[PDB]
Amino acid sequence: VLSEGEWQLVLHVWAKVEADVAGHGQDILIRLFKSHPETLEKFDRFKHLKTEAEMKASEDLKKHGVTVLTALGAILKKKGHHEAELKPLAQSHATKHKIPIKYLEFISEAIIHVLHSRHPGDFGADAQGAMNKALELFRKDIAAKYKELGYQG
Ligand code: HEM
Ligand SMILES: [Xe]
Ligand SMILES: [Xe]
Ligand SMILES: [Xe]
Ligand SMILES: [Xe]
Ligand SMILES: [Xe]
Ligand SMILES: [Zn+2]
Ligand SMILES: [Zn+2]
Repeated sequence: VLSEGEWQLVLHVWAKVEADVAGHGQDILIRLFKSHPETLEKFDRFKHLKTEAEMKASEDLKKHGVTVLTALGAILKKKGHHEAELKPLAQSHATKHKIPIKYLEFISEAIIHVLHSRHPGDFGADAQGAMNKALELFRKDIAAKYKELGYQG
C-alpha cells in the first residue's frame, strides 16, 4: 500500500485537478484516444470522432471527462478504503462496457502525462511515483473484482 506521506502527495496534487475538472478531463480523454485509438472503439458514444480537432470540439466528450474524474476523485479521497465506491465501477466496466485491464493501464499513463503538462512545477518525480502507486492500487482492486466475475484481463 501507500505510506501516509505518499497519500499526502496524491491528495495535494488532486486538489490542483479540482481547480479545473473539465479542462483536465478533456485533456486526459483526448490524450488516451490519440495515444491509443483502439480505446475509442469501446465507446459507442465517441467512436465517430476520427480527428483530434473533432475531439476537442465535442461538448459530450468534455461532459464525460468530468464524470470520469469525479468518480476517480471520490475513490482517491478514500485513501485505499474504497470498496463501496469501486464496486459499482468494476461491475459496469467488466460486465457492460467490457473494458480490459490493459486499457486501465493506458488511461493511468494519460493521467500522469496530463498532470505533468499542466503542473510542471508542482508535479515532481516524488509526486509522480506516488500517483503511479495510487493508480496501481486502483487497478489491482478492479482486477480482483474482474477475476471474481470471470472476466480478468
Ligand atoms: C480512471 C478510470 C476510469 C473511471 C474512473 C471511469 C469511470 C466511468 C463512470 C463513472 C462511467 C459512467 C457509469 C458507468 O457506466 O459505470 C463510465 C462509463 C463508461 N466508461 Fe469508464 N472509467 C474509467 C476508465 C475507462 C476506460 C479506460 C474505458 C475504455 C477504454 C472506459 C469505458 C466506458 C464506457 C464505454 C462507458 C459508457 C459510456 C456511455 O456510453 O455513456 N472507462 N466510466
Ligand atoms: Xe478522464
Ligand atoms: Xe473503472
Ligand atoms: Xe485506473
Ligand atoms: Xe488528471
Ligand atoms: Xe486507489
Ligand atoms: Zn495502443
Ligand atoms: Zn464547451
